Amino acid sequence: SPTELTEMRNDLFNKEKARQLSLTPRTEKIEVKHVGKTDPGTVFVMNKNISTPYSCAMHLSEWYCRKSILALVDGQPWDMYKPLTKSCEIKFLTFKDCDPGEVNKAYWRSCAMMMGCVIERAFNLVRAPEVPVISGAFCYDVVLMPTKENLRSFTKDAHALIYKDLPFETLEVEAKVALEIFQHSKYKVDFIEEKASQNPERIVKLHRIGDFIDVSEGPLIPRTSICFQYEVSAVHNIRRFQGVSLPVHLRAHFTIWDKLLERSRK
Amino acid sequence: AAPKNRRTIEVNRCRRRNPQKLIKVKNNIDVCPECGHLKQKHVLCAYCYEKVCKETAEIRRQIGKQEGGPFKAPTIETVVLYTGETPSEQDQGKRIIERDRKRPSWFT
Amino acid sequence: ISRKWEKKNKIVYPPQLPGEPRRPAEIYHCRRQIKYSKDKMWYLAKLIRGMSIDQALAQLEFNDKKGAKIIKEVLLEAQDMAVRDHNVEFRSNLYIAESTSGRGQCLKRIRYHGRGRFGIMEKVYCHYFVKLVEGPPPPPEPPKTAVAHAKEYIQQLRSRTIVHTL
Amino acid sequence: ISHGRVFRRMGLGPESRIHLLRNLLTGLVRHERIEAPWARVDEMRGYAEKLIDYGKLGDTNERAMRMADFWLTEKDLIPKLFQVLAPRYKDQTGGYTRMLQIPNRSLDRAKMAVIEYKGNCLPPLPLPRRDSHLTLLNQLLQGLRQDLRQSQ
Amino acid sequence: ASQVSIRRIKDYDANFKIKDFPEKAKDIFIEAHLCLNNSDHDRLHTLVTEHCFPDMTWDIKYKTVRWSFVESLEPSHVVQVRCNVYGQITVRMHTRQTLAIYDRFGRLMYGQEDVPKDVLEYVVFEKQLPYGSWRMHTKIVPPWAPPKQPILKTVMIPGPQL
Ligand SMILES: [Mg+2]
Ligand SMILES: [Zn+2]
Repeated sequence: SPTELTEMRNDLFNKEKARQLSLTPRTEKIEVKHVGKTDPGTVFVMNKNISTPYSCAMHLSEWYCRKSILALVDGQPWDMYKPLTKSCEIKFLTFKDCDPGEVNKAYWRSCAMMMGCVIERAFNLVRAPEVPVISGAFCYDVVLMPTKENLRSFTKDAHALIYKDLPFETLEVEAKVALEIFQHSKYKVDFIEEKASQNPERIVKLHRIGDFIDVSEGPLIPRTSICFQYEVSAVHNIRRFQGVSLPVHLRAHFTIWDKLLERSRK
Repeated sequence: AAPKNRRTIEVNRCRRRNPQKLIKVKNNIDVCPECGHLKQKHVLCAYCYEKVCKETAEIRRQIGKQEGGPFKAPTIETVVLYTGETPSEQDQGKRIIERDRKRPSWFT
Repeated sequence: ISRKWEKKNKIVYPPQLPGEPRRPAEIYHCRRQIKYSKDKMWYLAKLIRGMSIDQALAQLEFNDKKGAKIIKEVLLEAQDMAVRDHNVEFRSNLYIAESTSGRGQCLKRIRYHGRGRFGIMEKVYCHYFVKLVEGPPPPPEPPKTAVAHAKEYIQQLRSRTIVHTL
Repeated sequence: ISHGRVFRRMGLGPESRIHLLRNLLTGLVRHERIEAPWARVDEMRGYAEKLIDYGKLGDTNERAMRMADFWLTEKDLIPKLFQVLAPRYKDQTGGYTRMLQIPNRSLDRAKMAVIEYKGNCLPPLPLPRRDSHLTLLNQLLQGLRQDLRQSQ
Repeated sequence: ASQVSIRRIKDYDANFKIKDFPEKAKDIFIEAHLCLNNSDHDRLHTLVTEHCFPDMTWDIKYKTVRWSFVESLEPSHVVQVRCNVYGQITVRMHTRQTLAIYDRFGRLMYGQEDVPKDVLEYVVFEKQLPYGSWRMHTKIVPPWAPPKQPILKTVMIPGPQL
């Protein structure tokens, strides 16, 4: 009964969202600062439990909303659709920066999550292995033979998911609710336990994409529309999957795309 | 040569509304990494260009103040400095031309 | 003389109830007496209709036209008034809804031809109106596909009755 | 017809256009920066190329001396030219003049550009800085190159 | 002390009392607020003078409001009163208030409609000294400066442009 399991997971996610939002103290306002490279020293007076850096981007201009991918608060990465706390500095990250490593890692994690979601919607997972960006291919092992038709179907599903355009809802939740949501797959349970043991507390970041929920570490891409190209190279050995994808504003070319696909096919 | 029949409002509208005459939309407006003043591709920025123009004008005014009258054009190179900053040991014979100003965050 | 676009900014609606939509806020602003023609102003208005305020300003800042700067200043003033007076938090969440440009009060001068004649030289004046509605811009009406044409044809063929009889 | 035709007509004749180009070249040699239309900008750049070539040919050469005396009306820029722009670029060959573009003129709206000799003491111009190498596509290409190199 | 001003007012009134002043002050306050609700220009002019009329009317212009008065706490008490001639009088009161301001369109723009807030009163009065009457004068929020209510929308304070 996978449909019932997904429905229960979505219900648990909604209940956790309601619990996190109920503690709002009648909408408490704060004065957050922004220390960027352009138009200083602008500031913002947003909320602390609902407002997100996307609101600041909208207040500034649509260019930042269309280009911003990650907001650097106190030097740490954050998502575009995530509530902020503690008034501190604000920054913006794009693909054309001096050190766009955090953006690349977030895009890699988002591509891995999308590949996992497509695999789950095709017809048991294990985790999301963090592969370097230089590897040229995001991996996503899955426990259970694929052919050209299967790869084409996966690519079509990924393209449909991208066209759907859905936001990435994030939540910083403890390990108890994380295990309650994943009380079936032992691999995900062990992954959540390890992630909780790594952090000083049981807090663990989560993600939701419509009817798909998975655990990760760093932030991801807000909207799926930012992923322009997307393909599935091949499958390797429990079974390790591969794939390549390029974001919007960096449209390479058909030749470069085929070359990258051939390089990833390994 | 003279109009035999005045053009109707419909004909005038159809003549002054076709896509060939309408302003063609352009999609060559990016965001300048400096001061974010939305620059255009293959074209320099606006605020940075104005700053460079002002700096060049100030440097030319200083040169004129140091050069004096017209018809000079010495046969020696130039070296611009700022508040403090000991002259470079390599450029010792080159005539130094400066007055009072702080090095900005974009000049070498 | 007839000033109304400036008076429309004082319209007051009753207090909305909880079970009601957000109702996007409308904006009104226009500059009177502009030393410029009307056809070019209407061209600029048509060019700036479905686009948002940011894209509109971006296109105006690179439009080799005298009215471009005037329209940019008008849009900036409208945005400032909306953020200050009309009470609006988002500055980029505004899109153009209506944009026109009618003629103004024109004068008359002489041109002096190459003979014992002349012609009236009117001083063409114009105006410029803009309506910025709150919220994001709506999507453009996509072109009807072949399925829509087939459905319309089937409906037209099915909605036909006998003629000239009972 | 203008199939394979060079030299765009500017002034009221060859003399007018060549005099304007000479004045622009003199102004550039004096200030090292001029805002002129794109056509005149590229024409003066092409002329200054050969001017610097002649200046590099040698100073004692009567041909170069006559060319410098003609193309320079002030007559005071010949020594500065010969003793600055020829020895400074003693290593280069044809990497002179850096052409860019200006948005437009606030009067009649004209396509203007800027050209200047490299190594000038004036502040630098906002050249079109290419995308950094730490991006996504750049990192992918670097990884592909590393894999191709390791293949051997 | 304020006794000199009180005697001057009682001599220029001349009939006037002090213990019966807080009631009239509260009545004038409620009437002015009800007029602001209904937007009565004449009644407002008859009440609050011009030293504060354009201060609490120009900002509430072109927008509705839903103010509602209710029982108060702590009995009123005069603080200090002092005096072409005028008569400044200050009164202290602690009344439960309910602010529900709405935008030009409506929806809401300040606070809820069923939240009895507690705010102190420190309004100054004034009167002409022929046919004048005891009317408001100014507002004194000091000394204690409590925080303001949480604004719903988010404000963006721009920095020094270049
Ligand atoms: Mg000509
Ligand atoms: Zn710039």
